Amino acid sequence: TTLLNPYFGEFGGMYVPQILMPALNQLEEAFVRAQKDPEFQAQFADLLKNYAGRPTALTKCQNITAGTRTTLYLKREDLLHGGAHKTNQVLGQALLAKRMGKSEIIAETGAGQHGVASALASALLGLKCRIYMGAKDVERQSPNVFRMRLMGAEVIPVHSGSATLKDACNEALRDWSGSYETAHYMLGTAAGPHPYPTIVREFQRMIGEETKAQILDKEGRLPDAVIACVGGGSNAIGMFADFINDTSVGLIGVEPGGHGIETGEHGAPLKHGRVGIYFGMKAPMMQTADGQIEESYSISAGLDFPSVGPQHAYLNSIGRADYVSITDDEALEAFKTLCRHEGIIPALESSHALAHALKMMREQPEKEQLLVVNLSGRGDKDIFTVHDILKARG
Amino acid sequence: TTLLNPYFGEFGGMYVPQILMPALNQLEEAFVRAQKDPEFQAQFADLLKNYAGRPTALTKCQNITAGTRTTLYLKREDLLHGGAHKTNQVLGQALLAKRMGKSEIIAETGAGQHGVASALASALLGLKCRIYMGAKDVERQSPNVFRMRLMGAEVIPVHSGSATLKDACNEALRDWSGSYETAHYMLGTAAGPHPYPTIVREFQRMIGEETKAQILDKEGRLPDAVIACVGGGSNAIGMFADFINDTSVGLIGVEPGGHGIETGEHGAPLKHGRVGIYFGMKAPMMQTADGQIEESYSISAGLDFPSVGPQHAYLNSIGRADYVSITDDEALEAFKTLCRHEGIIPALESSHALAHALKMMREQPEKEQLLVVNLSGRGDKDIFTVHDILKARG
Amino acid sequence: ERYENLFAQLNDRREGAFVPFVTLGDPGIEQSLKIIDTLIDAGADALELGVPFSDPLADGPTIQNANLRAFAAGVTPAQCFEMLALIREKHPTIPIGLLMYANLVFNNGIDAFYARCEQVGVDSVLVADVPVEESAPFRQAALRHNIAPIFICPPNADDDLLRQVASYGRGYTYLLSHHLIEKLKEYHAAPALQGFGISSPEQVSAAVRAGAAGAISGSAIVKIIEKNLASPKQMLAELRSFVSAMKAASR
Amino acid sequence: ERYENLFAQLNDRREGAFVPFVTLGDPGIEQSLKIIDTLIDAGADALELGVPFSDPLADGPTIQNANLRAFAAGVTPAQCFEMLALIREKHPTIPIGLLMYANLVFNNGIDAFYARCEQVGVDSVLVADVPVEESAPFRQAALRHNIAPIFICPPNADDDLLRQVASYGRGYTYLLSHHLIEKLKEYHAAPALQGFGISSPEQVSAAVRAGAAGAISGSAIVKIIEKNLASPKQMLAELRSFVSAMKAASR
Ligand SMILES: O=C(NCCOP(=O)(O)O)c1ccc(OC(F)(F)F)cc1
Ligand SMILES: O=C(NCCOP(=O)(O)O)c1ccc(OC(F)(F)F)cc1
Ligand SMILES: *Cc1c(COP(=O)(O)O)cnc(C)c1O
Ligand SMILES: *Cc1c(COP(=O)(O)O)cnc(C)c1O
Ligand code: NA
Ligand code: NA
Repeated sequence: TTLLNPYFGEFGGMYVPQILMPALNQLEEAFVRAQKDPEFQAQFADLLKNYAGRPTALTKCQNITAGTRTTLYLKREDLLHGGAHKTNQVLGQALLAKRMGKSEIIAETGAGQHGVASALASALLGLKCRIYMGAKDVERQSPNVFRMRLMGAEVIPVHSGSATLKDACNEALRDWSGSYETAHYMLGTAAGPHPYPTIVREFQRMIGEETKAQILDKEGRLPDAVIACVGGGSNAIGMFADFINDTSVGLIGVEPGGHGIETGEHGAPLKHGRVGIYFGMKAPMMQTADGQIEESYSISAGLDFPSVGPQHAYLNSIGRADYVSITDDEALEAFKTLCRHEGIIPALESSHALAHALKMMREQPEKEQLLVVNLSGRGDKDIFTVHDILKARG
Repeated sequence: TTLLNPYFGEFGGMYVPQILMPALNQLEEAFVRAQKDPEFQAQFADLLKNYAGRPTALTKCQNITAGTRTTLYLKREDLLHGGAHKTNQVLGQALLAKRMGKSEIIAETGAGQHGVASALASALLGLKCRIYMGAKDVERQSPNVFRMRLMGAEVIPVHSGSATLKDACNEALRDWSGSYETAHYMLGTAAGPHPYPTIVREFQRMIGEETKAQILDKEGRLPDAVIACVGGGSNAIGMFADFINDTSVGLIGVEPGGHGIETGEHGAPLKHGRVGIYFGMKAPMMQTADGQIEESYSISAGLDFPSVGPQHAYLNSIGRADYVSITDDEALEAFKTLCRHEGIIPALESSHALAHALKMMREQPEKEQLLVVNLSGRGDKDIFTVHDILKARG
Repeated sequence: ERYENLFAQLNDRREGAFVPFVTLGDPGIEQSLKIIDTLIDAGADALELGVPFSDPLADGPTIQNANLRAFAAGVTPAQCFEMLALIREKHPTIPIGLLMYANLVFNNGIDAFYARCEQVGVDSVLVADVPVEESAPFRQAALRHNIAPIFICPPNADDDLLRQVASYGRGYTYLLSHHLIEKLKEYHAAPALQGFGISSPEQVSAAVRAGAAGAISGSAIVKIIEKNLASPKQMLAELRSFVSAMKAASR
Repeated sequence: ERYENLFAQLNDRREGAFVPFVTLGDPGIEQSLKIIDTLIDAGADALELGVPFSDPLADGPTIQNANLRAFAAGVTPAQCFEMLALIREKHPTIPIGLLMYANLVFNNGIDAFYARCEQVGVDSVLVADVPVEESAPFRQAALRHNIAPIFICPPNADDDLLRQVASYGRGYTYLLSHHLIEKLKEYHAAPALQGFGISSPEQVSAAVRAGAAGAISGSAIVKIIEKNLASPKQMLAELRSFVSAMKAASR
């Protein structure tokens, strides 16, 4: 049995080899304990405030909405230490690892952002961090790899298979199965086997909590909708969580549409995938007709996850949250628009969320609406990607 | 005459062609007016808080000081929107431009950070920004150049002379002399002709004000010393200002020592230069025996300014502030140390300040001291520079 | 059924079972079928066969390579089932067990998967990433189609897990490389087969002496395949010698 | 002194002064000396000479290039003063004015700079980046060494500035390209010379008609130097024709 429900409706679960169940059970118990421990909450709050920079600003973007009846605010996770929301939960998980008496952290990464976040948290808290990364990725993300090593993390290139992250996702789990007594597996999103979807949500919940307090202070009411991009689902569930019980507040998740849903080259498993069982959970995923896990695609490496957190699939199923998709071109236009009109360079991941908000505004300019977009990260890292594409188009 | 003293002892002044005096006088009057305007202060405070992310954290670094009696805090300007303290004052100057009824901004840049800061501020406040930059620089700072254009700024390459920033510093002034009625020259540091050294200090003063409030809250007393790197002098005077009257608080400015003072390849004019008159001010500068302005050098492009703000020269002269230098190698070691022990990647500029704090600690490990280092910026931009140097050394 | 008969027969002969594991379709459909017939002719008492999956978070390098080779040959689950039907048509009594990953079983419906297993003649299914805690739908569908659901019993398994494995499993209990063997018998669990790391004859004899009904060997088998890729004939020769040696140790 | 004599003489002849500007040492010490003698022989009434400086925030492209050429020739302030001594030894009455940047005057001491000017025979000094507000030390040192401190009077100059320029300046008032000319005379200011943009004979005549005592031309002169770099002789020929044409317009 478990202390908490591993499922969100039909989605979720703990689909891992038997050998890993003790690790998950230990983690769940430690988490439940931590959540009721005033001392743990205080330490976490202290790191978030004095090290990471919380609370993050809620910026009103007046230039972008000129001429319309849309009022747009951006929750500034791009101002968090590290440049992305990932920092919030890695700090929490690092504290959980220490609570369990562990001094080692195991992680894996694709775009490299989670690897960097894991490395910075481990350096701060004195944890020995080892990060598995696909050989192909280690080649395409040289900058992030150097950041990880600069911060003392051991970056382990794994050549097995199509050396994508799935080869390191497994490499990490294999390691963890035989070292979980002294090492904690720092999963990077609100997905995977229970208790991870729950832990990641709770350790990202402050995004929504702050947004609520800030919007009430600034507008005297809740948003008509909060919008967030969805790769694995952590920044979105972090923004959504505190608003779930506020039925008047729309929850909009934006999956990457890549070159277009009809092309098959996208990363929108929640709305265009098929429910399957992988990565320790039952959730919608990109898969072939006979069950092989398909490859996802997006201009933004950060949204290139082939599945999605179970709680999002559940919220969608009951109609509490709505999910849509935004193409590479729509994300790129949003990226350029925010740069020119607000002086903020958004992560291409976050640009997908902004792009949908821009669509909501532009499609119905006379519709009065108060919207909050979760600006999950900054886009300095995407400058070269955007540059190359623009030049290629003269 | 002027409304405020253009001098700090013998240093400062308004050494510009007669044609530019009306522009300086207009600016001084507008500034004095703004400083007494509650509405201006409120607007500036609002942008700093809700757009830039102030207040920035004051981070206690326990790992770095282990085994010593030094307590070290880092004022986190690296968490400010833009990644550096420059953002504070460009927002203030942009507001001053608007107060004067101007809709255009003129700026110049070398490392590109000030150009980027000027561009983001202009985009946010609806100002037409044009930035002069040396052809050679536009070549070595492709990333920053693209950021500037992404944010709508017009980047003008100037080939004249050794196309260094001095060719664009002048190009900007020539433009301003004939367009000051509609355009404001956004100087990038606490130097140049009055009223700039004063304006930049006042628009960076919140760094020290926050630090004082934060350190009192956390330690119940003032620091034994606040340490900041000195290129032009803005982040340092911003940190120093509110502590000037607190005589027990040491003020330590760190100039770049480059390859070593004795090599002549450095950027430490305050302690190793000679007083001269250039860039509209009387101040110490890198110059030949017969008065030609010498070239400065530092691993950090941001500290490559050949002179220094007049108020620093004054504070040094009376013994209120002490200035030292840190070499490329010392800065590099500090950079790597902060990454590995605190999970923070500091700007190479800021690394000079940290390096001196590390020296203060290491040289006298049993000396009880409470130190604050102004972490003027983040170092993601310096990853390649550090990488190349490390590899070159195997 | 086939497992019950096998173990009953082995017991009457006071010997343990030797069960090799290989990936269906590695390095090709044709060569894989030959490899399997060789394993059987060499002395294999039962077989554990894997179906190539794209994201198998449980197999090591040797096996990961096997899947890559199979996929390079264009092997699909449908072709694997065609192979299974053929294998059963050639060998009527040898127990055949599959090693699966949950998505391939869940894909077109759990019930349909086990129904397909029953029609081709498969005897058991071990779903690698389905712990006893999530096993209900799988073991129920398995039993409805006369398929034995196999469960892994870790070496650190607590009493509750031992009881669950003993109650839910059929065919044989997959014991990861003693007193547990005694406790499993106490709870009337399916005969235990020790697996993981078994690559030498002495390990097989040790497993039987410890009280296990036999031993499973995979990596050692697959390694022989990948080292003789350029020599199909020598590959079969090597496999025959290895299997015969391992089987001899069980007598 | 030389300016007073020149303007007195020009007045008696009812003509204006034509004053060319060139950078000392451009494109070389030798050619520069030849250029200057040609300017004088062609009709120059006075000279304005620049000393190459590394960071001159006041000169345009044409002049910026002149400094680069001079620096490429290794020209230094010391060599410029050697040139000035020679120029004065050859031409005893022509007024010679220097266009300087503050650091070169302040470098080894303001007093020492003006003392050096006096010993070589310089008549005036205009420090480009020293507004009247910061001029005290400079004009005082200038007067102590019988050097005329020159000040720029912008076209938008308010009454207070006009009065200051009239009181502080000597030799001539540098008027940037009328009623100001009348106001300057009202305040007993030094004779006005219009500068900036003067590149044609008609501009010289217009300046004199407006009431100015003459006109200064630089860029037009320097442009002739940079366009005939490969032909020293043609350079001097062109300069002679230009200066003679401009001087003729002042008569
Ligand atoms: O049966 C298989 N192995 C056979 C032999 O093991 P080896 O001889 O070491 O390859 C086998 C069974 C289960 C499995 O998944 C997990 F590890 F999670 F339990 C992986 C391989
Ligand atoms: O006398 C010089 N110019 C002579 C002719 O001007 P032009 O004919 O246009 O080159 C001259 C005088 C002052 C000066 O500095 C500043 F602009 F600031 F006042 C620059 C050039
Ligand atoms: C990692 C990342 C994401 C995608 O992950 P989620 O878990 O879906 O939030 C989105 N935005 C940024 C900036 C990221 O770094
Ligand atoms: C611009 C910059 C500096 C140097 O400028 P100062 O005016 O001397 O502060 C220092 N640190 C960072 C991060 C900078 O961007
Ligand atoms: Na996804
Ligand atoms: Na400097």
